[PDB]
Amino acid sequence: QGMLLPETRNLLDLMDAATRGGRPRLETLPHAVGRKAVDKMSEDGEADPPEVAEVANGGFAGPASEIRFRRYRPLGEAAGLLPTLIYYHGGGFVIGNIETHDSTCRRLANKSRCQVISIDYRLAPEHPFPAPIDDGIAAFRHIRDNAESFGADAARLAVGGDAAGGAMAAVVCQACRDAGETGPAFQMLIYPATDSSRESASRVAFAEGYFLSKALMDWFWEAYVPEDTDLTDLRLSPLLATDFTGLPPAFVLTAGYDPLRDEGRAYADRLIEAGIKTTYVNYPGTIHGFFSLTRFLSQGLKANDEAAAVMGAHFGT
Amino acid sequence: QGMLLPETRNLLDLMDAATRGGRPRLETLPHAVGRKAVDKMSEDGEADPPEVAEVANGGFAGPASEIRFRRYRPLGEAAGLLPTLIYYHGGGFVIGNIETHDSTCRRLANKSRCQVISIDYRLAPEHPFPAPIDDGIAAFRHIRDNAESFGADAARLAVGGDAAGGAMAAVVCQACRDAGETGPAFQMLIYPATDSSRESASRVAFAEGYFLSKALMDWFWEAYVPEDTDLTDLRLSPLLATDFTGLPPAFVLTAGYDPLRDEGRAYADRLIEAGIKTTYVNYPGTIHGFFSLTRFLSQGLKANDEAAAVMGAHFGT
Ligand SMILES: [Cl-]
Repeated sequence: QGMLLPETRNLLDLMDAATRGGRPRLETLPHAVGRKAVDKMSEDGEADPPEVAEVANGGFAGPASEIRFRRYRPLGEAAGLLPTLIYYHGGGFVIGNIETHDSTCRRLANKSRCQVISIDYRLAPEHPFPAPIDDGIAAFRHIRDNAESFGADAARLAVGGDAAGGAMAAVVCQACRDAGETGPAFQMLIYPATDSSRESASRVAFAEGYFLSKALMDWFWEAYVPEDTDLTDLRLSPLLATDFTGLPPAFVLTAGYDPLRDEGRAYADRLIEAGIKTTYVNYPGTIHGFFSLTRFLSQGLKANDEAAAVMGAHFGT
Repeated sequence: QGMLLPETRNLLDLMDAATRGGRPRLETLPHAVGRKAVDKMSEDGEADPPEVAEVANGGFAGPASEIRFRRYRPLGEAAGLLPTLIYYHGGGFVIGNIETHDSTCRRLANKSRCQVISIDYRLAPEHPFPAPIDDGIAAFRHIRDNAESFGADAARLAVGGDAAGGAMAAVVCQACRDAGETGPAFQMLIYPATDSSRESASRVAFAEGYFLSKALMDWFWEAYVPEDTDLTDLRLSPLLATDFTGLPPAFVLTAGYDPLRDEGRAYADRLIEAGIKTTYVNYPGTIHGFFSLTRFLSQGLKANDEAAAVMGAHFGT
C-alpha cells in the first residue's frame, strides 16, 4: 500500500466510494448483462482519443464467424505498407472490444509510427475456450496472408495486447512456431496472463483491493473455461512452454500491484534466458488495467509511450 | 557460439585478421601510447555523425582540474530548457573521450529529443581511482545547480553512460542518494560494470574472443585501481549496495556476449526488486562496445534508438 502512487490510490478510492454508493460489482451480474455495463465504463476510462491519419473499419471470415477489425494509420506516415501491430484488447476473454481500447490504439499508432489493427474476437461465455484464442490466431494468419490488403509490411508484422489480449499475443507466437509457420516479428505483452496452472505470490498478495480481484478472475474463468480443462494447456498457460527459442523479440510490461505481475516477469525471464531479444519493464505503484485507464492514470500514458517507442525503435520508424 | 549475429562475426573476424596481420593488441602497450591509437579507431568505429541543432564546447571548474563538456541540442526542439542526459563515455576509465562517442551522443539527442551533455572526466593511469568518478559526480552536481546556464530542465536531468561510463552513471545516483542530495531523474545504463568483487558466469564464459577480453580488463584495472583497494567499494561495485530504494527510474541494457552481461542484469534485478521503475533489455548475439561501434554493427544503432526512445518517452518528449 505504501508504494502506491497518489493517482493510483485516488482511482481506487473513487472506485471504492462508488461501490459503497451502490454500484454493483461486475462478478455479481450475468455475463452478457455485466459486459454491456462495464464496456461503457472501460470506454469512459480511456483518455480522449487523439486524431490519427486514418481509421478503417471492416471484417473478414474467421473460423466460425466474422472477425471485425479496426485499422489505425499514424499521423505523419505516408508509406503505403507500414510496420503493423495486431492488437488484442483485454477483458478476460469475456468483456472488452475495439471501442474499449480505441484511444489506446490511437496513441500507440501515433507514438510508434506503426499501423495498429485492433481485433474483435469472439467472447465467452457465448464462445468459450478455445474460441477466443482461435480467432486471434486466425486474425494474425489472415492479415499476414493478406498484408498488402491491410496496408501492412509483412516483414514487420507484430502482435500485442493487454492482459487476456497479452496472453493471446503470446499464444499466437507459440502456435505459429509450433505449427512450423512464419510468426509475428515482434510481440508486445502488456501485463499478460501467462500461467493458469498455479498461483504466484503476486496473484495471492493482490487478490483484493487492486481493481482486478480474485472474485472477478473467477467470474471470468467460469465463462471462459469449460469444466474439467487441463490448466497446463499452453493456450491457457504459455509460461509453461518447454521451448522459448524461435519466438520473436519482445516488449513485456508489468504493473507493481497487478496479480499477473510475477507471471508476466517470469515470461520475460524465459524469453531472455532463451536468447530472445527482450525488453522488460515494471511500473511500480500502479494497477492492472492502467494501460487503458488513461483518463485517470498518467502512468498509463507513459506506459503507452514507452511500449510504442520500443516497438518503433525495433522496426526503425 | 552459434547465437552470434553475422555482423558480429564479421567484425570479430576483421579484428583477429588485423591482430595476426601485425596489429599489436591494446593490453601490450603503455596506457598513454595505446590510448592515442585506440581512440582514433573508436572514432572511426562510430557511424557517421548526424546533424543536430547546435553543438557547444566548454569547461567548468572541477574538484582537481577543468572538466570539459560538449552539449548536443536535438533537431526540431528549440525550447529554452530541455530534458537533458548527462553522458559519460566508456573505456575502462583509461581510454575514450568526447570525440570517441560524439556520433552516438548526436543520435541519442536527436532520437530522444533531449539535450545530451558529454563529460570529459579525468582518466587513469594519470588520474586513478577515485578521480574519474569524482569528476562524474561533480559534473552532475555542477550542471544540476547551474541547469539554466546549461540549457537544462532541472526537473528532467538524467545521467547515463556505456560500460565504465555506465558504472559512473550508476555510482552518481547512489552517491546523491546516500548524501541526501537531489539526484538524477533518470539513469541510462548501457552494459555497465557493476561488480568488481567477483567473476560472474558470463565474465568467465566470455573472458576471451569477444572484443572485451579478460586481458584487456586487467589492463584497464592496473591503471585505474591502486594497490589493495577494497574491491567491495561501492564506487567500484555499485551492485553490492545494501539499499536500492530512492534511485531514479532506469534503462539497463546488456549484450549477449558481454562479460558484464550477468552483473548488468543483476543490477536491473536489484532495482526491480526495490520497486524502482526499471526497463531492462538484452541484445543477444552482439558484443560489448556495440552501442558505439555503429559503423560495423547495425544492432548498435537499434540500441541507440531504443535507449533514446525509452528516455524520451519517460520525459514525455
Ligand atoms: Cl451468465
